[PDB]
Amino acid sequence: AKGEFVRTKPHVNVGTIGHVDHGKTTLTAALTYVAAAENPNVINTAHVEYETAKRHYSHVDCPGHADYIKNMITGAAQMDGAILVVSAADGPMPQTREHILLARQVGVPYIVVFMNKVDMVDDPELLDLVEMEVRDLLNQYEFPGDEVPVIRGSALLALEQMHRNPKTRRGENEWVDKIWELLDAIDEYIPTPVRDVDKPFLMPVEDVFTITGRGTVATGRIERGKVKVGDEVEIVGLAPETRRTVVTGVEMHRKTLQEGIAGDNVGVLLRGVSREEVERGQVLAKPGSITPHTKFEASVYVLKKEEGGRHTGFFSGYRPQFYFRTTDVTGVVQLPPGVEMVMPGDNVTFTVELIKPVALEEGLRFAIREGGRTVGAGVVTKILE
Amino acid sequence: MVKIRLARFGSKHNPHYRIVVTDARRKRDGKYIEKIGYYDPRKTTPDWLKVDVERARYWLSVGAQPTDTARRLLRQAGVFRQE
Amino acid sequence: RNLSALKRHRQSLKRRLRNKAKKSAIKTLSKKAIQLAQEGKAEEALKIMRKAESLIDKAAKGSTLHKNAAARRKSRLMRKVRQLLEAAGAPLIGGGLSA
Amino acid sequence: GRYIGPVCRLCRREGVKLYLKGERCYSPKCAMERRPYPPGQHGQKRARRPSDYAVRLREKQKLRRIYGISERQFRNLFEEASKKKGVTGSVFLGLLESRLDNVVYRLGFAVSRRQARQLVRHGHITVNGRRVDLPSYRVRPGDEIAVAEKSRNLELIRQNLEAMKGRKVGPWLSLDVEGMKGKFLRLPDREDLALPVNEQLVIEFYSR
RNA sequence: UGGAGAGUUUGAUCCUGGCUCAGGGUGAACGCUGGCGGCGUGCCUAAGACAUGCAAGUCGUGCGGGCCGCGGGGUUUUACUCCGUGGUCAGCGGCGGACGGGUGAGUAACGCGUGGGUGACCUACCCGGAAGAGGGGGACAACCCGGGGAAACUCGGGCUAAUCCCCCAUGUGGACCCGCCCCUUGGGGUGUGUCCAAAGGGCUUUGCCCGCUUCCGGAUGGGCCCGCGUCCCAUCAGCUAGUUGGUGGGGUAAUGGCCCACCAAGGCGACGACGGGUAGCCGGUCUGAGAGGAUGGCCGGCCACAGGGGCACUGAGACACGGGCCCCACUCCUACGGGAGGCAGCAGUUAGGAAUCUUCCGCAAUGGGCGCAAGCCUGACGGAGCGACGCCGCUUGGAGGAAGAAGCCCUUCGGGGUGUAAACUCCUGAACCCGGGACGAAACCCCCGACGAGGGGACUGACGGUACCGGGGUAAUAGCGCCGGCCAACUCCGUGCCAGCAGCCGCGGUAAUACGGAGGGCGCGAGCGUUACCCGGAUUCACUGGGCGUAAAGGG
RNA sequence: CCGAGGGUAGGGCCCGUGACUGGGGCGAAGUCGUAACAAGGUAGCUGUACCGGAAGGUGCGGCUGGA
RNA sequence: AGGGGCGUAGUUCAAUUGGUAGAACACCGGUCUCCAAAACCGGGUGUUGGGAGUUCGAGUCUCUCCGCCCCUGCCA
Ligand SMILES: C/C=C\C=C\[C@@H]1O[C@](O)([C@H](CC)C(=O)NC/C=C/C=C(\C)[C@@H](OC)[C@@H](C)[C@@H]2O[C@H](/C=C/C=C/C=C(\C)C(=O)c3c(O)cc[nH]c3=O)[C@H](O)[C@@H]2O)[C@H](O)[C@H](O)C1(C)C
Ligand SMILES: Nc1nc2c(ncn2[C@@H]2O[C@H](COP(=O)(O)OP(=O)(O)O)[C@@H](O)[C@H]2O)c(=O)[nH]1
Ligand SMILES: [Zn+2]
Repeated sequence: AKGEFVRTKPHVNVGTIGHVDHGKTTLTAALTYVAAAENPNVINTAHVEYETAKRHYSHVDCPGHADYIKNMITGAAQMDGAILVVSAADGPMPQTREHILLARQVGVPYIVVFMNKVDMVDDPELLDLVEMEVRDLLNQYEFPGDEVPVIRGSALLALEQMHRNPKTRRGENEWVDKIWELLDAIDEYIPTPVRDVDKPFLMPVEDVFTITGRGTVATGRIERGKVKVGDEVEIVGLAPETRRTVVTGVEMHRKTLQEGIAGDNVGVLLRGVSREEVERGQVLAKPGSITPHTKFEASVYVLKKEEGGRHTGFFSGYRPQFYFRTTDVTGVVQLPPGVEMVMPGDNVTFTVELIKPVALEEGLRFAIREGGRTVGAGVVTKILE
Repeated sequence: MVKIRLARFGSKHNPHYRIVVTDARRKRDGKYIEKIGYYDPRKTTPDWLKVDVERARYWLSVGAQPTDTARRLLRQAGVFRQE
Repeated sequence: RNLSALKRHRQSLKRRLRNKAKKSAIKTLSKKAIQLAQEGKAEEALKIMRKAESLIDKAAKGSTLHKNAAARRKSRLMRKVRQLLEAAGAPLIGGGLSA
Repeated sequence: GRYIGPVCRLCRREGVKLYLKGERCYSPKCAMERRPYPPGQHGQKRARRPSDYAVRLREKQKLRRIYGISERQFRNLFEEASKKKGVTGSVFLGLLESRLDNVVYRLGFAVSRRQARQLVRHGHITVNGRRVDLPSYRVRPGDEIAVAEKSRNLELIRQNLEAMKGRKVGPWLSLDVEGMKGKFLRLPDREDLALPVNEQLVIEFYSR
């Protein structure tokens, strides 16, 4: 009573973004019903999907809203492209800029804009004046805002005629079709980056589950390489020691996966491990590839105020939070002597010791945040300890 | 009934059996009414099979059902060769 | 969800009736016998008692009684009756109890 | 495992010179021949009258160090030595002599015990036909120990088998220097083993 | 064939006496560290709760059908689908699911151990012996059809077969009542009366193979009973009405107050009754000079239990681990009237806990159930996996190499030490590479000979392309403890009753073999320490093997 | 008829806990005395009784483990 | 994962009017001593949990982060 999962169509995962109560989460709860009428036969991020007749997709609908950044982020990096939902009411608002800003600090490429809440008083020069503001906004942020497939429509209205009949096709209802313009919008534009399978392996942990009868399962997106059933793996990150285990199971969206390739969002049942031994941040790789390290001499470029960063500067002994793969830590900082003058916009290198061991490998990227804003990004260099 | 089988002794990858007359309902290596021989299926010793007779035949002359391999070995030791 | 075994419960119920009846028969017939042997009806006494005895040993045929269970039920009859008649009656029908 | 470390260091310490190196530990320099005293920063100072305990330890260690056996096997062999009928002193010594690698060294072949071990660990040695690689193999009566055929032309087996012309093997072991054989005629005796070890003490060490 | 003692009461002594250490052991756990293999071995706690899958079935040569693929048209067509072969879904009958596998909750008791008793008993299949297997009759499934229901399924009408059921006969024999004889608790013989048997199935066909019926005997496995033995509290001392005995019944395979009427007034207890606590018992295991003490995990024997509890039905055997009925608590489904469920089987989850594993592969072997057989089923079992949890084997190299590098450490500044240790030179080749590559498996079965004895033939390997063998082949891991005495092993610095150590004695208040670091040393080594618990040492509960004037100890 | 379980009621045994209270042990350098140890400055000890901040005092009898 | 809390000397508790932060009892430093205890003199000894932020100054007011407590989440 489980069912296998067979590969055919390429795999790509994406997520929604916008200002709190707007369009996402419900747009999601619709784009799904569409790709479900013909196939397949039949406060916390919600990993789902849909299979258009053209490609396989894994949708990450981070609850959004403020306070939910630490969670917001860990999901943004997991995607190749995002669906910027915007409403016809208040239009582009605070947390609509905020989510977009983050998207451009996570490397998230391409953005698909879908205007929702259009079913509210059709203002002539509005659904045409809204797109204006938007595009301008995506530009105040350097995004390619000027080639984004902007489609409109009251997503949900495409659902009333779905939540009463799970057999609605295309064409009918200028809404439940209206949502195929956003599909042929992601089908196009937003590429399909190459996921390398010639590398060791690595799966940053996002969430952890205790599946009854089977044990702990680690969900995550693949960094590289591949992992099938019966492969030895190591859990690098947090914990006092790096424990080794054998992958006893792999699945793609609650469906048996026969072999995981990079880019895939897969759950991993590790042989003999407690829900208390695994946790976000830490990664799962091949015994031998990469290890744990508390100190490093990474190259960093402290953002400029005029772009979010600090507008003052820190003195050696500043404790910020660094974001690796899927989590965030903390760490004291030591300057390379005399350099006790690292202020805004500057670009240098120094020492940092996280008070929690985490997988570091020299060549890995990260960000730095303190006081509610990305104060700086960078990459790591050879480890000290 | 009261069979005539083999109980596995020796150790892992080293068989060595004991030709025994146990009540069929016991466990293979459980207790047993009597012993009448042994059998080292790997030969490794010039005497990998040795069995009593006057007693083998006794149980045979009283309703003791030998087994496929058991009966084989019995035979091979001239148990049924009536002359 | 299930297996053979059931085939055994059904038979169970059947055989249950099969001798449940044969049983309560020997019973009502054993009663009637004495219920007369103490009356004086020596004649029509050793008559049913002769039937009883049948039904007893007959039940023994199958999984209903067997051995002494049937043998015993017999004595406590040819003893219960014989010792009920010699209380002023004399064994008429030499059909059943031994002269 | 079988120690592995400075040895002409025990040559010293135990105070009774030893040759666990063979060639050199036989020259005008067994280490002893230049520091007949214990190692360490001290090594050469007033020695307290050794505790009745210390004495036995020293006697055991002496004996055991002579072979290279680990404490585990040693004691082990000693316990076995106990049950067996007869005097433990004699018996236990005998059993110490049967050790293949030991016979290997007690019979030319290897210059040192530590080298008689590597020979058996590598196969070069053989017994009654089939070769044995266990140093702990326990040699019995009438078993000759021949070298192998792939070794016979080895730069080592030469010289070491060469020092065999003239020299005579123990009174309980013969030898075909040409066709590398040599049997184990019978278990060695207390006397034959001219060993600087007071067995009865070593025994007493295992009482308490 | 077997016995070792030390530290510590004092200024000192002798004695008494306690505490502590050195030795073994463990289903272990914790710390540091960790290479290989073999054989072992792994929920000791919550008998807590559990998702999945799998742990018991098989026979068509017992019997009648459904259904699909096909000899080939029955009639001359697709209508009697008759017939024929192997299949196939359930049904009916049968044998087995009462063994094997789990667990130790309960139990201080004939539960167990040991020795016996049964004239007081049972025992399926297996053996040897005796005699039979003849007339007859009938039902309910399955299936057709109608019906209520969400489901699981249930009800009604009607065919129908048997190795299903029933009636008569035959009586070798057997059971029962009464008489008699032997005998002695109900055993064995006998006579009159009564009562009781049974199935046909497959071929190769007046004969065989498989079954059937009754009796006798053998086996094996059991029931019941009895003597002796089996933990702590006496601050538990008296307990007892089905209680103790009787008579006649019920009951049972069978003894018995087992259960019941009626009668008698008993029965048990310091030789420890009753009560409380704890606990499954044993072979054995650990320790011990022994006598003993401790223990009862893995294996084997017995017992008991199957979520908690009661009860029967079937049956040779169960009051039945994966059968049934009911109450209860908790799990889930529900179309809200009723439904399904029990991992102390195997592998796995979770909780608890200092802590205890793989949702693995194979019926190849051994064993098992059913089968004429082929063969099917079998997490019993055979194996592989994981953890140094234990034991055993093995490796991290061997041989050369200075009145002796460096660095570190001491130093009476000359030197001493780590040290043949290194580097360095020859040197064998753990791993790993290529090729070869098992034993475990010879029977059932087939042919010859009669299917008997004996002789020949064929299939069959989960572990595994593993072990093992040949050829190739690089120097390739070291740690943990301890160094005042007991107890093997000493120097510098730092510290200054601080920080800390500590099994006992005790170390630390500015020169500390006792703290912490260093150098060096000692022990052992893939291990080494720690904690817990048992024996020893403890003749310290003294039978072996002690004591009481003043040390504890003579009762006023 | 018996009967699991469920009730109502009263006993017994064990454990947990309670304001407050009794004494006990232990705890580098607190307070008051001075009982005992040398006729320990009134020989001590003791059973008992009365009394007293406290050790203790006294009475009656006893012991020598007091001259 | 997301709320709401508490963190001040050595420990128990104040300044919550935006002002280098104090009381008590400890402890420490001399003196006396071998060293302490007493006794006499003399000392705030504090990462105000971390780090940043507004600012003339933040213990008090912003944000972020660490540990602990509480409520509520989580079957690939
Ligand atoms: C940020 C959290 C986690 C990051 C994780 C890691 O980041 C990365 O290390 C990444 C590597 C480059 C990284 O270091 N990111 C770290 C950093 C990266 C920064 C990059 C790119 C920039 O360039 C300077 C880029 C955004 C840039 O800014 C501009 C935006 C300015 C906005 C001003 C704010 C405005 C108006 C505003 O209303 C506003 C607001 O937004 C927030 C709050 N209140 C406000 O009122 C413009 O949009 C440009 O595009 C990798 O991606 C890793 O793989 C990762 C994903 C794991
Ligand atoms: N009128 C209108 N209502 C919408 C639209 N999209 C969502 N809704 C409504 O907005 C509310 C839900 O917001 P939600 O989908 O949770 O947006 P999120 O907060 O971004 O996840 C509900 O009332 C939806 O029916 C739309 O495009 N037009
Ligand atoms: Zn030497």
